[PDB]
Amino acid sequence: MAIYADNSYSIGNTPLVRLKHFGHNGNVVVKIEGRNPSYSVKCRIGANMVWQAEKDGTLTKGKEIVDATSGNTGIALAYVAAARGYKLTLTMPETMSLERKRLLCGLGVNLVLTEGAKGMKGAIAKAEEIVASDPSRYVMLKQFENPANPQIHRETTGPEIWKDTDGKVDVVVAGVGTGGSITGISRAIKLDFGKQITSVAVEPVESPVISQTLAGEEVKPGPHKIQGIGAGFIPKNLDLSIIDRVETVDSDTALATARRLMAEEGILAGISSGAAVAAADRLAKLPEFADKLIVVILPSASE
Amino acid sequence: MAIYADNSYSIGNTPLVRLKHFGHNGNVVVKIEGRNPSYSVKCRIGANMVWQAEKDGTLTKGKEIVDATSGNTGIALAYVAAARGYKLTLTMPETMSLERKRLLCGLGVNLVLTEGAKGMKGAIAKAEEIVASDPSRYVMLKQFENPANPQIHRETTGPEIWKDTDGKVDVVVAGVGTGGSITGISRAIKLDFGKQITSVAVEPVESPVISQTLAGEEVKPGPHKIQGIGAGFIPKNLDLSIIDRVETVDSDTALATARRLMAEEGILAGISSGAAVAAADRLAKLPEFADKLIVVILPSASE
Amino acid sequence: IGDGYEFT
Amino acid sequence: IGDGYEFT
Repeated sequence: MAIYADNSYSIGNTPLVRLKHFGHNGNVVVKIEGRNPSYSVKCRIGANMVWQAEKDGTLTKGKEIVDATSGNTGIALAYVAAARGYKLTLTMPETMSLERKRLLCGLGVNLVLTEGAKGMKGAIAKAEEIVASDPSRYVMLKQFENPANPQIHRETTGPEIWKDTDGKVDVVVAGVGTGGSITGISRAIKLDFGKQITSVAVEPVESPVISQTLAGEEVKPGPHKIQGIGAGFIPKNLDLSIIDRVETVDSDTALATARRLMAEEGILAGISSGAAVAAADRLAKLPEFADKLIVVILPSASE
Repeated sequence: MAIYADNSYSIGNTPLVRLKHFGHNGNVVVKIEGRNPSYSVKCRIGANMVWQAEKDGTLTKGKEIVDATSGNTGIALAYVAAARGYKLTLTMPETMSLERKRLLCGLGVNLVLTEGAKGMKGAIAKAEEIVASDPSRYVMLKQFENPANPQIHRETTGPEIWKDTDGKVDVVVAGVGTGGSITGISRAIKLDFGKQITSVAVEPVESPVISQTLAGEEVKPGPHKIQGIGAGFIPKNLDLSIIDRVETVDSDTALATARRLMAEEGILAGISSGAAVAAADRLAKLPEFADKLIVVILPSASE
Repeated sequence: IGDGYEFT
Repeated sequence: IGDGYEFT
């Protein structure tokens, strides 16, 4: 009998689709994470971060959740907070989308908006103040450094990919925001299954901090339009040691690639899915990768 | 090896989630059809209508698709047309959402907008004119009467429900737009599996045409806000003979129920999901249904 | 389905 | 993730 006790338990088992207008003779397959509650890959970590905090007893009846995300992690936490009966406060910099605002209010989130100018620094700041005022009350889950983020990917996303490809996956390409996706997936296939694949992280050309880091060059972040990736620093949840390769992609090409997936494949993907596919396309068209099954994470749906 | 050859093949296997704040001691379970490409139940019929038209040879390389939908069927056809390499024209009454407009253009749809005042009549009219001008060129799929609509539900949605409940489903509640969902599901469980369940159709109180029909009263359609249901006539794809019961629900209660699913269950459902749940709640709270496993279709995600 | 005949 | 530090 396959009935989930709440929405949180329904995460994952997302599908593999072969691309027709990218790669070479169907060597690029996409994993659609838009097929999830809250409609993004962050549904996995929203659930496991709450579940682990429960199991270890940092989260109980009585304790509220506070955190600073201005992206899909807010939505993910919102749905899980709702599904499991927790109050949630989210901080974010006021120059956020009414649509995002409205959706979060709908999900029953307490919204604390911070000055536009001051951005995520502002929102993070104000979140820590709020914890600081009542430590026994609020718990912060911290998506950038919480090992329950990559762990879920090791337990679900990675195995799904292995199972659905009958052990044939040769390459995995994934944009990096918190790094959790590529980390967990890589640990699972390399360490748990024992296959030496090529792990490919993707970042905006506008803010190529992983690339500059590994090349021992000056880290120089910048603004970009590829929502979901390009944090402008290395997160703790990115295990550099499992990253075989790093591909950079520009905003315009990531957007266009997105529009192409829509128009040509009938795949409703977000901008970072566009960035991930652009990178994968590039490797798929090198002779060294021609006979290699390449799996790309599509993190979200449109917008 | 589980890799779909295009997005169209990824339909279905949507999850069953138990509700916590509706029904009595978890007797109401929801099937989330928002977990699909194009993010609605119409993904099933968009795919099967194209697939059947291919198999019977009404649709070939060279032939274009035209149809009049102003709802999720447009989006469904758009993604499938894109996934399988068909041109698509959609007609609809100009007082449509830029958001819906934009999304459809994104998917590479030819949009022919009809006068606001003249509504669906206008759009249907103009669609038939367009077929009439080049019959060998355009094919209309006609969601209201095409038996490939209910058939897919008999082959997928119904079996999924049966499998995931280990044969324990006692009741199925479904809003009716084309009638395809309740029809196919009912035929599958009653005829294919042999279990006498209670099939419950749901319609707006504002436009209760199925109710008036079966009671042999004057059919009196009206405007409502429950997008997806309340066509204001009986579709051919609704098999009245398998409908055990009809529940009416008002716009305000359907909206509120939607907002409750969001806030209380962390389930991101559309207004018609709200209507479907309101009806199910009502039966689930009659002693005659107290010990009955009730399955409700949630057709779409938010909005 | 937006209108079959009438939705608002 | 909208900004880790900077998105537009």
